[PDB]
Amino acid sequence: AAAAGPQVFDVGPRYTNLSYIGEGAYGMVCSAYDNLNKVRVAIKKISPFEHQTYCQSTLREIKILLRFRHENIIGINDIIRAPTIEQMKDVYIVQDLMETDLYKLLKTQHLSNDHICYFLYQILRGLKYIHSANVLHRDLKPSNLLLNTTCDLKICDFGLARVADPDHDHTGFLTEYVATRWYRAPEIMLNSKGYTKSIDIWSVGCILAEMLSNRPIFPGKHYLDQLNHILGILGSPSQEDLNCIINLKARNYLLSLPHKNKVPWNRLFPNADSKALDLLDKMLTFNPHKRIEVEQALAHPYLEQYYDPSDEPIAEAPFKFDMELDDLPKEKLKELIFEETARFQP
Repeated sequence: AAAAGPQVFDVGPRYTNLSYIGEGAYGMVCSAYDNLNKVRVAIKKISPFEHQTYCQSTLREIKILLRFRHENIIGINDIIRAPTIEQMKDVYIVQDLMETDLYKLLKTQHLSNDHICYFLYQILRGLKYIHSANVLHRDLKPSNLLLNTTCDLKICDFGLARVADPDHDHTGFLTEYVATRWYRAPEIMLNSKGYTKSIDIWSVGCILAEMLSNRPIFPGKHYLDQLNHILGILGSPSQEDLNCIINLKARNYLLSLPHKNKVPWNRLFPNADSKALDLLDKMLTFNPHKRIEVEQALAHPYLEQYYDPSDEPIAEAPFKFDMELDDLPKEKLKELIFEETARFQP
């Protein structure tokens, strides 16, 4: 069994010429030469079976990525595991090799307006498909946007993804959340479990702002600081928007804060395209009910060079129902993972 910076990285007769590409979630990542297709590919070794949290993110992701087929969403090309559940200690996920991601790119490169527009287009194109499947990604951020050398973009990391559940979105004030702080919508801190599509649009608005300036727009250090960052730019919410918050504790918290006026987008982003800022405004709307939806965003004038609804496909087979993974033990998740990955066995 071949080794890499060991540790074991054994990917069978198909994948050769390994090179260690750092680490990721639950193990090591390498590129490899794929001998069937004669391309280099990315392979993630996943060892999740000791922790039920890792098992859930692994299963969730596999089920979703195997069902989805879209240009702007990373595919699973192959899955390598032992032929029996008993012998299966690890799973290897094979995906297209993408050179970089938007987090790495923004660390050193200024994007032209043309690049911002095309990246945003592809983010929203992929998101349209996801949302059309009744799925929420829930952790959109620059590092989950993979890029190649020709600017093709693909959304990755569906480990926190869920079937949309707007009827069950309500929760109390200061309910703990798992997804990445700087990209969390204000309602997550107030009254929302993040079970509606509007959570993802907020994250895209954060990403757009980050592309415009190469810095995160709302870099909170903790929970209420995240909200204070947001309120620092958007200003105090209107009485109408406060009235939509029925949660007394959340509403009263907002009423306790000193009044803040809106910081104009064109003062924050003086070099930005005006149409970009108009779209940004509509994505970073405080009230999630008033926030633009994915298809409206696609149709916004900023994206008019690319918008073509006939070439912005939707899912054939949406996930109608809640997957019921939260309430399943490690061992059971491992059995489902085995079944889900059977398709790739010779």
